[PDB]
Amino acid sequence: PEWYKSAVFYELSVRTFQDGNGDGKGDFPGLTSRLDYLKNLGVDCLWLLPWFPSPLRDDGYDVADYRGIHPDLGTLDDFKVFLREAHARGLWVIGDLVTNHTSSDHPWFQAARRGPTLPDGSPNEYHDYYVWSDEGKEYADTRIIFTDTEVSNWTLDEQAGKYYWHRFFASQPDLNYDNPKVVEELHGAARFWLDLGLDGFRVDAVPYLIEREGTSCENLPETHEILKGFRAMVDREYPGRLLLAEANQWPEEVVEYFGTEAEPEFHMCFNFPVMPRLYMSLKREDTSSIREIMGRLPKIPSFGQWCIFLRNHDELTLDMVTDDERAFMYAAYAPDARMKINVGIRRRLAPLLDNDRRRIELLNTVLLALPGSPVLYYGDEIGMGDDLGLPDRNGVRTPMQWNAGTSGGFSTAQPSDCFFPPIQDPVYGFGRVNVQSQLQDPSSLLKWTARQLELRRAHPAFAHGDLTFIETGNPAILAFTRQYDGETLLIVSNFAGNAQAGLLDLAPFVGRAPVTLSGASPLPVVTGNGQYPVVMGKYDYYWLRLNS
Amino acid sequence: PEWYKSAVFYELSVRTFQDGNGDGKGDFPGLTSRLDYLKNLGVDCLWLLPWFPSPLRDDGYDVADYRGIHPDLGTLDDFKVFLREAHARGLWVIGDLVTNHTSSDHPWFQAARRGPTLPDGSPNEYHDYYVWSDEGKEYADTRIIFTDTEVSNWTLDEQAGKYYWHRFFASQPDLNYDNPKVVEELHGAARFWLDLGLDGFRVDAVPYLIEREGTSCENLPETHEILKGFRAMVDREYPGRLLLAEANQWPEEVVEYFGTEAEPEFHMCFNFPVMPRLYMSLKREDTSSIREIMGRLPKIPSFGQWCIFLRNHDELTLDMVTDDERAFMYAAYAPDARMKINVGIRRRLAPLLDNDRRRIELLNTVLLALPGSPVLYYGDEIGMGDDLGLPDRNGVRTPMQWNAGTSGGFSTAQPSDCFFPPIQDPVYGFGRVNVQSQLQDPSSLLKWTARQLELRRAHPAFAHGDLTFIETGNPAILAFTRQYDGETLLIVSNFAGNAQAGLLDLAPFVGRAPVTLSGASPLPVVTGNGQYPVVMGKYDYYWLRLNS
Ligand SMILES: OCC1=C[C@H](N[C@H]2C[C@H](CO)[C@@H](O)[C@H](O)[C@H]2O)[C@H](O)[C@@H](O)[C@@H]1O
Ligand SMILES: OCC1=C[C@H](N[C@H]2C[C@H](CO)[C@@H](O)[C@H](O)[C@H]2O)[C@H](O)[C@@H](O)[C@@H]1O
Ligand SMILES: [Ca+2]
Ligand SMILES: [Ca+2]
Ligand SMILES: [Mg+2]
Ligand SMILES: [Mg+2]
Repeated sequence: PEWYKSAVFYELSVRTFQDGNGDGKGDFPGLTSRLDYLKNLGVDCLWLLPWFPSPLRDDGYDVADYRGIHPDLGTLDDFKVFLREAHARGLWVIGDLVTNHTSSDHPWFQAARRGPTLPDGSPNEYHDYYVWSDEGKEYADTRIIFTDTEVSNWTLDEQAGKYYWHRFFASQPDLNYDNPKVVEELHGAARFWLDLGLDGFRVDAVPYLIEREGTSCENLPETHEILKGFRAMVDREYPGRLLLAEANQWPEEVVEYFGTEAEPEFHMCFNFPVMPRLYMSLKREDTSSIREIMGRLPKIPSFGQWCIFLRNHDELTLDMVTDDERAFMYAAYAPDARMKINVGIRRRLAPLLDNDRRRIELLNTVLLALPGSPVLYYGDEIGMGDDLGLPDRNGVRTPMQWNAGTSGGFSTAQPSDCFFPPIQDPVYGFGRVNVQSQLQDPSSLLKWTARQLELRRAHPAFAHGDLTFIETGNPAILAFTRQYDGETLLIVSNFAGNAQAGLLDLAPFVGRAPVTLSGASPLPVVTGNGQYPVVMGKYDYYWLRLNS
Repeated sequence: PEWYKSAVFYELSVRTFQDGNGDGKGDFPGLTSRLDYLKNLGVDCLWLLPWFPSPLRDDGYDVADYRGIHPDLGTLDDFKVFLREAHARGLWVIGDLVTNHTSSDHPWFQAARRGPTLPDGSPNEYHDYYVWSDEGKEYADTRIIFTDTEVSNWTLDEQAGKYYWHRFFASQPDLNYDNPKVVEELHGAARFWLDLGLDGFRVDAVPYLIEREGTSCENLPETHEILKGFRAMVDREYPGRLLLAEANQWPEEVVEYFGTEAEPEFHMCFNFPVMPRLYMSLKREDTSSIREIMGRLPKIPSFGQWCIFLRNHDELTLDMVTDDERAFMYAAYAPDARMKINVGIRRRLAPLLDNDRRRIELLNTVLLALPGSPVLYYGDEIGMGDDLGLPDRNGVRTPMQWNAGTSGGFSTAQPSDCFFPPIQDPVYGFGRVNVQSQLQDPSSLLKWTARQLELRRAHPAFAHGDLTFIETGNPAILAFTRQYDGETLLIVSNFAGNAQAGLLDLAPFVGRAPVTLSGASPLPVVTGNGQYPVVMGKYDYYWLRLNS
């Protein structure tokens, strides 16, 4: 099969991971020094947030040059050396392709706002790069994404005298993708990095490329064709690279981003519909939500794989849940209004689970045992908390915490001088939550996370198995099998805080023994009617095999 | 009933708990300022390690003045104030009475050593306070406890000219209890503290009082009878106080230290025979050692109550298990030679369990659910580690870890100036492990423990119930009931690192509905012949009730 199908992914931000020269910013040499770490954890492919020159208004998703390295993070040599030293270790690396928009400080915009007519009278070929309107009345009936900041998806440019369009911050003018010169500048931006050896892109904000009037301007088939043309160029020019979509849309609409067998689009997408069901089901001791939204997912192509995640650099998004669902989410996971942002909760994973490692472990095992390829957000694998005194979503992006030295060992500059303050609260601060500690601690979240990844590696059904939900008698208990190449897994997991009892329907499996995936320990043989009786301690996970 | 039967005991050392005067040593002023900690923890009775004047060759168990407060710890007034504030919050306090032996520096033995005849030719009355020998040949066939230090239980005195006897350190000469003056001196020491309001006494080395030729000089009748008389005086003169006995022997002999109902000895003794079976049976993943040793223990008198304990200030003793059992514990729990001292392992509860909170929690609940009154060891409730760079058994008597301020909050002194050094390693040090942090962490081991005690509070069957073991068919799984005043509690614990199944023998309970003590989640009604199927995750504890 495909390398992205069997790979464990790991999301990190170069500016925040490790600083080698001591200027308080994470740099590519620093990150290179830490690849030994990531490889021993069980990681297969690093995914790097945008590393491109940028004013960092949206932390570098406001790209100001797709073809250089941001000075903060070192040089192109620094980048080149990093990607080598990662490939010599068997890590794949992918980047972030900011395709929907560019910064207002891009040299494209800085020209487009001059007017459709240059001084001499010629047409300014760059004004057509971004979308403009004279009154700003167009594409209404359209949803605003960063409502806490932005009143209007249009903004007036004091020098272009028109309104430009932006699905996110005012400083990120949307790119006119009706202009086939823009599909080529983008095809070029991707080519430049694939030419350097890069193993793929996560493509950011794909639903929002094209905007048609009388529609929502999300998931337009005009948009999907542009993507198709991208996978076209990647499939022809650079075989085997990985295109990963971030599509947070309803079950049906998201699978459209895989394209079809005939007409490929993305290799994997983020399973954004399950992640909130994971959380909201944990507080309800009801696994029904998980099972519903999973049924609603249409089969994806052969080449496609899902990408399971718990958290990321962004808020816990809550805009593809029902109105009762999102209100529940706020009441169980956002007690402080400071924790709300743009329809979502902006908290790290451990703080979301009240630092309960029984819970942190349980969600992480679901994340491994669901069909897809898991992605761990950096720091979560050692239990990092957040800092909601920081603006926007930066609260979950504080510096990695390697030890209890100066600035958690992320930099030799004082914590006041690191790009984001290294957490030092008495519960999640780096005096308590740091990699050094957890490699000496025989039973740390870090040793646990790595050992679990080792277990999953030992069972390809986790990567390539099918998914069959097994009835239990108990909504707090979520059971499913995974079959692939003869081996059948049975993943039973308690989503409740105290002992739960359950009656599993292993009727298909009468005669077979469940044995633990670790310890090689057999339970009783499935017998008679196959109603398998089971008790579960709080927040437990049973990883089992069914032999023959 | 009597108060000790419902008490939660908490063992601490005044020299190492809280320094209230900057000098690097804990003191009674300091300890007094932390009593609201203990009250709020759910602690009933404080057992204070020896507070008496001492050269501290054996941490103060080598007493030099049974009637003072060691200057390191403050003054008799500071003691009376502590004892008044402790009682004010409903805490009981018991001291440590060191009957078997005094310090070399004690006035008595300093007088004894002058010889039988004083320079004026009259008898020296203080010579017979201690046991002397002209050649050291007597009481052969005796064992040495401090095997790593003392090569014989006789030591020649350079002045006295003869050999004096000592079951422990040669700077701890044994007192001579065939001398009636000595038995009175002991009662006078007891009266002095009972009179101050002390609620009772843990008694040291009770089995080693009387030595007789041809015997082990252990558990001798002549000893027990001196112990009956001690109880006799306390029941007559100071009704209600507590005599608690440190009798680490085999099950038959341990229970003799309660006396009979006609002839009472101690109110409670430590359950030494069960302690090492728990650790052993966690490693072996087989709990038949527990059921076995626990079952060789005879019924004990009405007034009698066991004191269950996981660790203490001493080493984990292995002088009371088989040679084979003792080798397994070394290979299981002492990989570095440094961890062995004197037929035992000198490690803290968390290191012993490789800092796994699941296994800490399992053994903690089995301490709270076995029949007896449980005693905690200070710091084991936050996960404090050990410091085996310290001589003897001081590596587990490091300062309390209060905050991550100076020296763990134990002292405003620098750590290099405190009596034992506050632990600072990456895993167990006070930047990661301390009380203030665990008060703000929602799921800290400190809170976990408070709650588990608070939960045991609501179910007297723990404190007072009988104990009925229930067969399981999986030696991994331990199962037993507690029955008291109608409530039938079913406790089932998994001592294996993976999922385990079992067939509990709930025949005596058919028609009863097991629900969980916490939240009352129900498990199937016991039907049929009462062979209840159960499954368990690793290190799982089900605390259930069965109604009617
Ligand atoms: O509505 C779906 C989402 C996409 C958005 N995520 C991308 C949008 C932006 C591209 O400029 C960027 O701020 C964000 O980091 C990207 O991951 C949004 O900010 C999230 O809150 C949300 O989960
Ligand atoms: O075998 C029983 C024991 C009794 C002994 N405990 C008392 C002996 C000493 C009395 O002076 C003292 O060192 C120890 O703290 C007391 O609790 C011994 O030191 C222990 O290691 C051992 O477990
Ligand atoms: Ca657009
Ligand atoms: Ca003696
Ligand atoms: Mg830098
Ligand atoms: Mg002091």
